[PDB]
Amino acid sequence: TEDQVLWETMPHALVRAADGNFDFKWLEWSPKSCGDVDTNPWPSFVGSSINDVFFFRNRLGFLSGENIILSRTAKYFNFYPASIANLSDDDPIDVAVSTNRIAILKYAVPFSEELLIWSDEAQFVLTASGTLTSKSVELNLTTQFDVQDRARPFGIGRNVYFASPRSSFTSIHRYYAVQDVSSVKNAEDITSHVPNYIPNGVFSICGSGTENFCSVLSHGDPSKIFMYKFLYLNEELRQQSWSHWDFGENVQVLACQSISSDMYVILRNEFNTFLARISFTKNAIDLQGEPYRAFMDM
Amino acid sequence: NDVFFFRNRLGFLSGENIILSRTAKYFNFYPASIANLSDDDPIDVAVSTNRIAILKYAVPFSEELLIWSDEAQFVLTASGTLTSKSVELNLTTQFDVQDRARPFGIGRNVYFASPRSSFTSIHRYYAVQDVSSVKNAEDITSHVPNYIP
Amino acid sequence: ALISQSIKNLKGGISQQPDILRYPDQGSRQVNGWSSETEGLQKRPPLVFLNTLGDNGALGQAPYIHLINRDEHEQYYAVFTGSGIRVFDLSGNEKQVRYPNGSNYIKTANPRNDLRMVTVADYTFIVNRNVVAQKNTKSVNLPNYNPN
Repeated sequence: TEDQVLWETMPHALVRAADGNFDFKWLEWSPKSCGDVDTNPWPSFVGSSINDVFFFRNRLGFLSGENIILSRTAKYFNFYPASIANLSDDDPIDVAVSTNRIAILKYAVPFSEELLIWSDEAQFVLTASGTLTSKSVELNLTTQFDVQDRARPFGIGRNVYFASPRSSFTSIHRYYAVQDVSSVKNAEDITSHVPNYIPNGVFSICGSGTENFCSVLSHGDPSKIFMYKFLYLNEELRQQSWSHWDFGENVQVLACQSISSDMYVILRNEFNTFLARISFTKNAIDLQGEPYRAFMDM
Repeated sequence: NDVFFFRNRLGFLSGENIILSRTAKYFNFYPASIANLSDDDPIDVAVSTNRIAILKYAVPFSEELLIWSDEAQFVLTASGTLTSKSVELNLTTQFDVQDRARPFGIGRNVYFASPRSSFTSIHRYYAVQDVSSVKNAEDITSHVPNYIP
Repeated sequence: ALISQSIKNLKGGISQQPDILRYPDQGSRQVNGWSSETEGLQKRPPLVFLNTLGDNGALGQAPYIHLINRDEHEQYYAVFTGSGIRVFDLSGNEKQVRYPNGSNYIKTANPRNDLRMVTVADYTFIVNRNVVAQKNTKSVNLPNYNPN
């Protein structure tokens, strides 16, 4: 039998050293032990593609063509049980997503208690009935909504925001957990009154729970950061606002992330590539001096 | 980062980990015998997230002793007995919380701060009425910002 | 006969619904705005400059970006160009990106459609969605082993 995966067609890593620079290492995926080909099976991602890395109850996990492959409990880089004699409740699990239709897994977002896993036409909740995780781990499909494959569903509060594939002028959807039932999910439409506004390719979804907004970049008109500012108050939403920030014409905004209340933005001119800091201060002064916080765009 | 008690077990937070001690004896982080695992052994449950979360507090709220970290919030309860090696850990509500104030509980609520840049905020942290176990965080400075520096 | 209204809370946001559909306060186009709750409708915060990065093609034509917050004094970008990785600090500097195992895994014509990065507190992980995880041959335990 063979006892290795090729260490190059597997996901790599990016670990920093104490020198300051970033290394780009492979991962030493541990050798197969204690079994055969016919009783210690290949881990059901060794003939297809991996789409995501996700952690779930001490277990590193990959998505696959249709499969979910969680690793061993104590040790992340190991997809084989310690001994195929005496199955010992910490063994890696191979739960194929059982559907009626075709669904290739593409993301994994933790939502309420569940770490549910989305794929392009349906949505799948990965929890077990019994212990933490044995070979007995359930997998069911809650809500069969459509979701674009090029944006990662980003969570802000109790919600998770994501995009949907219209042909042109796409949409963004709020993804609930409803109040009345125990465990029924739901997806509304928070562009239901503003379609024809966000062009085609949602490739990044930002957000910040501090200043309470969600924004969306797009490769259909890349000079625009499509802000969606909201404010929940007594469980009823009181502000469905939209805007779009331009940073000057012929300027491409190619990223957006936000540490607590500072939105660090790199943005591309037709000559250079910048980096910036959008601070949500109220009356404070940005740079040292500046008698009135001059609104200056650079 | 923190000391917290949970079902006769002394516990620490860590870089991302939760380390609960032995059931009868507080100052012991090792099982009595690694032959015959005996249901009172210390547990090492790493908080499994999608993103980065370094644990910073532990506040008991409704039935759960949930554990907060700076961008997400984590409930530490098990499915089965009290606490074996099988102890679950899931993230309920992904709110932002400042790292220099301890979330204080009064009644059914727990109050805490949030990192705005200047003129920060305070949030009421619910357990909602309708669902079984859905948490929520409102804003009780939503009509008074620009007041607490 | 001399009607007056007072649209009092312009939090709003654009709505391309027709005229006899809307709520109050919404608007038909809003650029560079910021609709807070108590204070009404501000000009957006003014984008403080930090250090530049390079030329026009210093990053890829459509790269993949993922911010890393490990600590309060350890913050990094990670741009996935179609040929290799650059890494920028949050102050505008640049660290070097070594490749001791060979890169051959980030090279993709469309990096944001095809590469990922999932970052946890102890490790980082990048996944190419185009490379098939191949079975290792030529590393069997015992070569032939006539079992009798």
